[PDB]
Amino acid sequence: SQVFGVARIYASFNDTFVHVTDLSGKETIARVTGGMKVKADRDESSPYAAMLAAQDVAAKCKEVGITAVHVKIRATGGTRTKTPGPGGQAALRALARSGLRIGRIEDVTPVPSDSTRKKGGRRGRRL
Amino acid sequence: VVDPFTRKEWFDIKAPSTFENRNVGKTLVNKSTGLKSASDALKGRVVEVCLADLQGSEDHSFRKIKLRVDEVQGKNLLTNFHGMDFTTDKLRSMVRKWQTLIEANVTVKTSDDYVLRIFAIAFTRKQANQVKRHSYAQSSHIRAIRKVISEILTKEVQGSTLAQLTSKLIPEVINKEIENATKDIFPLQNIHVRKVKLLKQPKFDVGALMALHG
Amino acid sequence: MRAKWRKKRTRRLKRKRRKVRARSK
Amino acid sequence: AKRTKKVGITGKYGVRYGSSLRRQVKKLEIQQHARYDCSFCGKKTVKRGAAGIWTCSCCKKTVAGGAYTVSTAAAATVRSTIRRLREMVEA
Amino acid sequence: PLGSVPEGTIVSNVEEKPGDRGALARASGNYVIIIGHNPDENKTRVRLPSG
Amino acid sequence: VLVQDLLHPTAASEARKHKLKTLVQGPRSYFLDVKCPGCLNITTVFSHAQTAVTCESCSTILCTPTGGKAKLSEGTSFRRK
Amino acid sequence: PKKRASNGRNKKGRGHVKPVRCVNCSKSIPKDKAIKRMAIRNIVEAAAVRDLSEASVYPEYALPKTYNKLHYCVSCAIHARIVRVRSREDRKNRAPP
Amino acid sequence: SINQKLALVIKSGKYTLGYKSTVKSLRQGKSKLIIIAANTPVLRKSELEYYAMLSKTKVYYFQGGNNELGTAVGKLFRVGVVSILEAGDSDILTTLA
RNA sequence: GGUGAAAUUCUUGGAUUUAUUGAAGACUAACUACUGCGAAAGCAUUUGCCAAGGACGUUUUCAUUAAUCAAGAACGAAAGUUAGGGGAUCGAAGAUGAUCAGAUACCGUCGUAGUCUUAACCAUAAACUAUGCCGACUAGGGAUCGGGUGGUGUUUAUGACCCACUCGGCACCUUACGAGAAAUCAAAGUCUUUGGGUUCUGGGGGGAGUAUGGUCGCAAGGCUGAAACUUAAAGGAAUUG
Ligand SMILES: [Zn+2]
Ligand SMILES: [Zn+2]
Repeated sequence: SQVFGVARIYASFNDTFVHVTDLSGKETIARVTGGMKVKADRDESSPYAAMLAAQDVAAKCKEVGITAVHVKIRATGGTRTKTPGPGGQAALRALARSGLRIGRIEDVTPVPSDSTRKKGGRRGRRL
Repeated sequence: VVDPFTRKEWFDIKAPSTFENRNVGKTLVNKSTGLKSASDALKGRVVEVCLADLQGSEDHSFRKIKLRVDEVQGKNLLTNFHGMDFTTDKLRSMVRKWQTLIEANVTVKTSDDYVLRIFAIAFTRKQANQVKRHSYAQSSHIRAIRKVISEILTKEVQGSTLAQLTSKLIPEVINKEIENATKDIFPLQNIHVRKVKLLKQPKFDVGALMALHG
Repeated sequence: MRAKWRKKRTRRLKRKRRKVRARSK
Repeated sequence: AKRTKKVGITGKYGVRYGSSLRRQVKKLEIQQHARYDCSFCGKKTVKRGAAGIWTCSCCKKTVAGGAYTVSTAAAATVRSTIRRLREMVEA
Repeated sequence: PLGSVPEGTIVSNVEEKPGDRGALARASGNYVIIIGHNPDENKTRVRLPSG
Repeated sequence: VLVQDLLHPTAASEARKHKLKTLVQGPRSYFLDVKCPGCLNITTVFSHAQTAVTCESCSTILCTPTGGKAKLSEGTSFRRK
Repeated sequence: PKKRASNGRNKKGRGHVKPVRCVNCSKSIPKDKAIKRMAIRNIVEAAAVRDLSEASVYPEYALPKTYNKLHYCVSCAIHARIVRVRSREDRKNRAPP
Repeated sequence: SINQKLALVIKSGKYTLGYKSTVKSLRQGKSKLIIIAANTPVLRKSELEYYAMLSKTKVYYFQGGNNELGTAVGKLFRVGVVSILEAGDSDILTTLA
């Protein structure tokens, strides 16, 4: 009935972007980003930019003929900050607002059995 | 400037008949053309789905299953088992402090000529009329229950060929087998498998595969 | 009455000042 | 008695060829002249004939190990990973 | 035949064309590593002692 | 409290404590009567047992050792000796 | 001189256990030094669960959550976490409220 | 286990050492419970187990090699085989398979 | 890409992202605590082998076999040295673009030794059980680890938990009658109402842990270790601006 896709929303610091693709994962559909909107290099992860990218991505999905999505939220992971970026909530909210069915939400931020020590040295980023 | 939305073609995956309702989505793959088109060359696209809406259930966001496409026919391509897993919601909901954590892992050779790895996760709890805060174990009971769990989880396999092993797994019979197998230590406890994965699929097995068609 | 917490860090952690006519000019 | 203090086997070369060189040569010459043991002899009997060619004089055969040692770390690692991959292919 | 071996295998005296009877990695202590396979148009990717 | 009859302190106070800390240290072990279920012999045995005790003739089993007290495991005979 | 009874951290006959890194600055520290704070709230903004329910089926199906524990350092802990009162006598507090 | 087991054997019962004596005992039929090493040659191994089949005895493949077999028997030399020709005070030859 | 702001850098030769498959070496998250073990340094994946060890139970055994130590030896984080192997990430040097004017600051990127291991070497070092070692005593309360004892015990007639006692241990709260300069301490107490036994350290600060000698190390330095001359104070706890 309702044809699925996967959103693959990846949010971090100084960027966030959506990568809609098929259920298999090897045939993308309209990878778009919030960094394409405003060329400031300081608000690349903003809610307004993420919402603009969300409108563009939902437009591509509706024009292609997709109706349902599974959202997957990603951060830098591994050793990095591990937190979801700020724009992901605005992105998925615009996706819901765009009249697209959404189901089976989960987080896929990678997590190790720890290794590969973080940068910054022992003392860290001494700002 | 190709505009490949018009170029690509729609296919419907089809889960095997060792399952409930098996129509489980559609894919936009590529153009079915001449000069070595890829529609009859993909043969390996893997899809991640939920057992719950696979069966029509409505209250299990966990125990997701993945399936690989094996062959294509009639623009309607049949899949086969590739592995299973849990969602990080339930696992990290179950995990908390002031309790312990048991893990076991077997790498078993089944009846048909497959080998696959299987996991087994468990925790602990507190009996009634309790006063204690934490309820940790003795670190020898842990080895004992790990031993009996690995024994049971290699006993079910090597015997219970993969096709029916999935059908015995999806009702979660093995968990409630362990719960009343080691009832002497704990009448009820929260056990799960949490992971299965194949390594060495030897041969396509078109015969049995088309026997389990849907 | 232990006093081992004053026994790891803050006197020598490179013993080339103890082997000082080796590498440092 | 204990004749030499530091040079050991390399006293034949004498006072010459440096010292950092004729300690490396010592390191390798103890190895190439030492005896080792084959499990299929059971005993410490193997000895070098030439570079890469060692001989178990019990069990009466030859093996093609390293130049100054009967086996190398690289050889052992490849033996282990082949034991791994053969077991993986057959299972 | 180095198409019928797994990845990461370690070999020597490998042929560069099938029939040359041994070209590469036949010096003392030298080998050659299997990086990847390519069953279609059959080939294999391989790493030599010079990197 | 802190002043009592140290000539003979109370029973509940002298029983609950460890054996060495008593005014006069004494044992908490004993012997007992035990009957082989197979044979007839009602022999004696230590309470805090050790390596496997069995009957003299119909040697099958009497009591299995543990960290503290042993266990006859079926209700045969355990009173005194 | 004498600031704290448990001077650095919770080390009673252990010598040396293991280090970890700070999340903010990634300073290598011991494990139980400053604070290891929990993070379980949700994956949910200003709620919008009405939006999710109308844009879902079997509405929202999970109430899914994030789960982590994060090890701060005092160079970053008091700077980010603000508790607003560190007296002498209230150095022995244990209840967050 | 096997080591204290055949230690009890050399204490109480009767054994014999080496390929020649073992073969003589197997031929006489006064033998049972042949233990062989691991590093023994395959030819000797094969003919030994063939004679063992002909005589209806029990073969045990010592997971260790030669020196450790000698030490387990208690002797200060390499020994490839043993034949337990009597275990009058033992539970070895019946319990081991 | 990365930041508070940047650039240095990569990329339509298809970067970034996405799905499968593989290799490398490294590490063992969450569980992880007022938890445990070890003489210390220190020790968290599974199983197996090798030996080891504390506590508990004991109506087993030996009968002073013991406590502490010069000297002489064992072990001894990390960083370093020798030769090899390996070298995924981080990264002392070093190159790079930018900010408080510049950065040889901080910062972003890259990156050599190193970070892993094999056989040796170095062995003093901000390594407090918040306090050398062994023995008796002196307040209360609770939690908890390993045993040991019993129960109307509770739970499918010990199976799994609770209650009470007890030995040993890591810790916590109160109060100190005692002590202390105070912080504070159940030991830092049982000390001028001064003595249970044993080992090592210091007599103002600097000069000085430097000279000189010995000895050790792969190394005009480890370990041991002065003086000339000096100022009148340095130093510890606690109060107040
Ligand atoms: Zn041999
Ligand atoms: Zn940090």
